[PDB]
Amino acid sequence: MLNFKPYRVIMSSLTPVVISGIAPSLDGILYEALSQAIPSNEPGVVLARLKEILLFNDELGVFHASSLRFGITPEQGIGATTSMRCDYLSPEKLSTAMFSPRTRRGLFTRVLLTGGPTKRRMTTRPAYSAPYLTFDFVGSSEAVEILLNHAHVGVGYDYFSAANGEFNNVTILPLDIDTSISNEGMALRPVPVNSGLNGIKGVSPLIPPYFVGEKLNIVHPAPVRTQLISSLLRG
Amino acid sequence: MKAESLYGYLKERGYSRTFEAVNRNIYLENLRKVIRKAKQSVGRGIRSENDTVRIIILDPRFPEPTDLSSKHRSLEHIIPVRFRREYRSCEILSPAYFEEDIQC
Amino acid sequence: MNTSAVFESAGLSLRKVQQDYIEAAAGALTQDHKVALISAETGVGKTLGYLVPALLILLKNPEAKFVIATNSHALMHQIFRSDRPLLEQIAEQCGIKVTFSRLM
Amino acid sequence: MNHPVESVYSALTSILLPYMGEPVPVQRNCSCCGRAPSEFDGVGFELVNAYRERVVHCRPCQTFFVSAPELMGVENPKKPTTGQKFGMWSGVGAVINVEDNSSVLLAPQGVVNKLPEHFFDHVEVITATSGQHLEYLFNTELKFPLIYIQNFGVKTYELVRSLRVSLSADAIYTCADQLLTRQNEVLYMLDLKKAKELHQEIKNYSKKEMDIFIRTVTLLAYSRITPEAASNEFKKNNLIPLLLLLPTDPHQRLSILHLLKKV
Amino acid sequence: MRTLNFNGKISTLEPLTVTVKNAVSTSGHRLPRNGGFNAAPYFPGTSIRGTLRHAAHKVIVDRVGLNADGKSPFDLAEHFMLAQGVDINGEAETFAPGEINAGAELRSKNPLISLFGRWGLSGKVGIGNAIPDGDNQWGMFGGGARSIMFQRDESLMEFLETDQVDRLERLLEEQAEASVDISQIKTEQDALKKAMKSADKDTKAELQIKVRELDEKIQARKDQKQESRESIRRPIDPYEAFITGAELSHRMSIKNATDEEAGLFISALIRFAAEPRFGGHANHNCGLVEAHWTVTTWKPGELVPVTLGEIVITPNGVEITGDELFAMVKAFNENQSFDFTA
Ligand SMILES: [Zn+2]
Repeated sequence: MLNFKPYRVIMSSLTPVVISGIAPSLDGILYEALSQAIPSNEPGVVLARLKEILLFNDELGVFHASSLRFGITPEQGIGATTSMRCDYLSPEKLSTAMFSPRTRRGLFTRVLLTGGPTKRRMTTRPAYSAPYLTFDFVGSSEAVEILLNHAHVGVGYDYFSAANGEFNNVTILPLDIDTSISNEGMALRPVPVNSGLNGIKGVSPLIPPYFVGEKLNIVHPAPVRTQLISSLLRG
Repeated sequence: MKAESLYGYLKERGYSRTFEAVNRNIYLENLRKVIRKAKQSVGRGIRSENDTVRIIILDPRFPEPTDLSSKHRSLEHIIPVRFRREYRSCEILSPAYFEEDIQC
Repeated sequence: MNTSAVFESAGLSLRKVQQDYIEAAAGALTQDHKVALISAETGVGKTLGYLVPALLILLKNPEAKFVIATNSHALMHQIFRSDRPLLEQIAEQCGIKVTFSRLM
Repeated sequence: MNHPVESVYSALTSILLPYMGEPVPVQRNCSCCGRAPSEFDGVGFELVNAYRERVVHCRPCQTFFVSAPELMGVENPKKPTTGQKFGMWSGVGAVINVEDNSSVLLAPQGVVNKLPEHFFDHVEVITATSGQHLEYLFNTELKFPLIYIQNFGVKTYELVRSLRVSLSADAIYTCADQLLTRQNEVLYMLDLKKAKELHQEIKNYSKKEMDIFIRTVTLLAYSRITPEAASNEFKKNNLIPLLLLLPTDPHQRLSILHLLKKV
Repeated sequence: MRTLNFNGKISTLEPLTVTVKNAVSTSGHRLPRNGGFNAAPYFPGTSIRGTLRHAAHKVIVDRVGLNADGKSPFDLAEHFMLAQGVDINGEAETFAPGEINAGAELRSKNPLISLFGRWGLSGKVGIGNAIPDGDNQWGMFGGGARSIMFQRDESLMEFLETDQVDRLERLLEEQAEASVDISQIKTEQDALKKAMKSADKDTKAELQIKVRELDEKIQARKDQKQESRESIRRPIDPYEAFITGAELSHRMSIKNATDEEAGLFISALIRFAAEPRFGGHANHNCGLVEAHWTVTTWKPGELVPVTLGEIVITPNGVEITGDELFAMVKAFNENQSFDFTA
C-alpha cells in the first residue's frame, strides 16, 4: 500500500537481450530483483512485497508492468545478434590435476568433445540488440530505481547465467496515462484472454515468476516491439 | 600535469595504472567539477519560488533529451530533478536527425 | 515532540522537503565526530533548514554553540537580513535563546 | 499417442515397421522424447548408443535409430551393413500431414541416389537441397496441421524434443535437430502467410528496388546501417509498404528475407 | 541466507580480448558490440563466469586434495558436473520443475554446484558483463606479422646444414609460388563476388557453385606445397581488446547464499587473483586484470544497500576488507562435510 504513479523506465542496453518467446515483463525483472533483495525464493512473500512497489490488477490478475519494448534511436536500431555460449574445456580442465580419467595402457582416455553426453555444447540463442530498453509501469519510482540500479537483474532469458541484456543508466520519467496493461485496446504485456485485449495468443502464467504456476491461455504483445527513443521520451 | 602528478603518486604508491587511465580518471573528475560549476550557474536562476527562468544552453555538447547515449550524458544533472520533464520537452535550436524514421 | 508543532504553529510556511532536510540535519548533528554531507538545492531553504536543527539540539545540552560558515559575503547578510526576526520568533516558540554572533 | 513424434512416425517412419522387432516392457520414461511411460502402454525398445548409454526409445522414437539398408540404402560404403537412419540424416527434411498421416521427404540428390527404388514406393521423395526446402514449402500448397522437419540431423533427442505441429501457415515450426527452447523458436518459426503476401506485393517493385530493399533490411537487422540511413533508403525507393509488412523482429525479418531470396 | 552484490571495476593490466563466433567475422576479430561496429564493446559475462567457475573448481579440488595414490578423487562424471554442469552418466537428482527451492541437500553438500548451477539446478552466482566506462577504451591489439627467422637474423643460417639450407630455399620458393597462385585465385573469387551483387537467381546459383570450387582449388594448391602447407611469412590479423588500464564496470552477485557458498566464491576469487586472466590471447599476456569489488548486501526488509566489505585483487595481493568477508571465508574453510563426489 503506497501511492503509485505511472512511470516509464528507459535503460541503455549493454548486451543482447534474449527473449523467451514472450517479451520480458518488467514485473518479472522486479520479482527477480526482490528475490535478490529479500533472501527468499518463495513466490508468495516476494509477490506480496512486489505488490507494495507495483500496482496489481485484481480484476485482471497482473501487475502494471508493460512488456519489453526496444527503444531504437536513429543511430542504432534493433539488431539480430546471437547470445553464444560454448563449453571451454581448457587444458587445465582436461588435466589429471583436476580429476582421474580412466586409464588403459597407461594412457588417459581423452574426452570425446565432438559429441555425446560430454560434448562442447554450442548453445546459440537469438538475441535482439537495441540501443535502449523500455518498460511502463504503475509503481513506486524509488523502489524500482533502487532495484534496477543495484539488483542483479537484466532483460532477457538468462541475465544471471549468460549475462544477457545487461543494462545501465536506468532513467525513470513520469507518464500521463497508464500504459502498462492496455494501449488503445492493444495489450502491452501478458494478459488473460478474457480481458478483451488483442495481440498474440500464448500460454504462460499471468503473474511472475513465469516458470511456475499453471500455464493458462493469455494474450501478449509482439515479442520484439520497437519504438523511437524520441517518442518514448515524449510521455 | 595534474594527471602526471597523480600518476607519479600512484606509481610511487605501488598502484599499477597506465598514464591514460590516470588521464581518464582526471577527465572524469574534471567533468564532475564542470557539472557542479554549471549547477551553480543554473542556480543563479530561480532564486524565489515565484521566479520563472528560461535557461538557454547554447553549447552543442549539452546532451539532447533524445540522445541518451551522449558522452556528456551526466550533464543532464545540471537541470534540477523537478524540472526534468521540462528537460525532456525543450526547444532544440539545432536538433540533429530531425526527421520521422519509418522503422518505428 | 516540539518539532512538528513549532514549525507550523509558529506561522512558517514549512514544506515537506523542509521537514526532511531539518530532520536529516538534526539526526546528523546528533551523531558525534562524524561528517554529514547533504545536498540542498535552492528552494528547500538552507538559512532556516539547518538553523532550526541547531536550536532543537540547543534545547538539549545547552552548553554548546554552532558555527555557521557561509562563503559569500552577501549570504552572511542573508542570515541576518530578513530572517533574524524569523529565527528569533522560532526561538521564542521553542523558548530558550538565539544569541547570534555576526562574525566577520 | 497424441505427441509430435507419433504423427511423424506413423506418416513417415512406419516404412521400416519390419526392421525393429518386438518392443520390451519398460519402467522408465523414453530418454529420447522424454514423455512419460504412461503413453507408451508400458512397452519400449531398449538400446545402447555410440556413447555406451542405456537409453529407452518408444515405438515412434526407436525408428530414428533403425538400420534398414535393404529399404534405406547404404549411408556410408565403409560400413555396408548400416543403412541410412532417420535420426542420422543431415540436410534431409520432411513435411508430414498429420490429419492425412502422409509424408513427403525433402532430400538432396545425393541421398536420393543412395535410396533404393523400394523406398520411393512407401514415401514420396522430391529432390531438394537444404536451401530448397523453403522453395517447396512456398510453391506447394501445404496442408495443415503439419510437422515440418527441416534438418533430421544427428541430434535425434533434440530433434524429437523440437517437433511441433504447425497448425496453419501463419506459424510453421521448423524442426532443425536443434533443441527448440522458448528462446530460439523465432529462428525456427516460419510465417509462410506473411512471406507469401510479401512475395505477392513485391512484384510491384523493380529488381533494383528489390535488391535495395533486401540489402537495406538485412543490414538494419544486423545493425550495419543506422536506422536513419535505412529509412532514407526506403523513402527514396518508395519501400514503405514493404517495411510495413515486415515483422518488427529482426530475426524474423532475416528468416523471411532468406525465404524470399530462395523463391 | 544473504544476497551479496559485488559491484566493482576491473582495471585492465594487459589488453583484454575474447573470441566470440558471432562477433568474429571475416572482416576481422571484433569484440561483442551489442549493435553495429560504431558501438561500445562489452567483455562477455559468460567468459568471466566460466573463468570464475574454473577457479572455484580448482579451489574445491585443492580443498578436497588428492587420494592416497596421488590422483584426484573426481571422475569424468563428477569433474564435468563441477566444471560445466553436464551430467554425462545420466545420474543426477532430477529436481521438480516447478519447485524453486529444490536441491537444498545438494546445495549444502556441494557449494560449487550451489554457487554455479548444474543442468536443472539454478545457479546462485550471477556474473555480469564487464562494461567499459569510456567511449574509446578498445583497440586492434596484437597483429604484427610472422617473419621467417632466417630472413631476419642471418646468423641463424650458420646453424643450418647445407641440406637444410636447400630445404629452406625450397620452402621459400614454394611459399612464393603458392602466394602468387592463391592471390590470383582470390582475385577471381573477388570478381565473382562483385558479380554476385548484380546477379539473378539463376546466375547466382551458377556463380556460387563456382566460388566454392575456387576455394577447393586454393586448398588443393596449398596441399601441393611439398615443404609447408601454410605460408610462414604470414601477416597476423589483429584482435580487438580493451586498452591497457580500461576501467570496466563489473556487476556480480550471489543470491540468497549461505555464508559457506559465499566463502567458496571469495576463495575462488582469491585463487583467481593468482592468475587474474580473463579471455584468450594469453601468448600476449592478455587478460591480466586488477579489480576492486565493493561487496554489498540488502538490508533485511529495507531496499537499501549495506556495504559489507571490499574485494581488491591487484598484482601486489588480494585485499579482503570487512569482517563478514573473513567470516564467510573461514566458514567455507570450515564445514568439511561438503560432498563433491555425489
Ligand atoms: Zn520417445
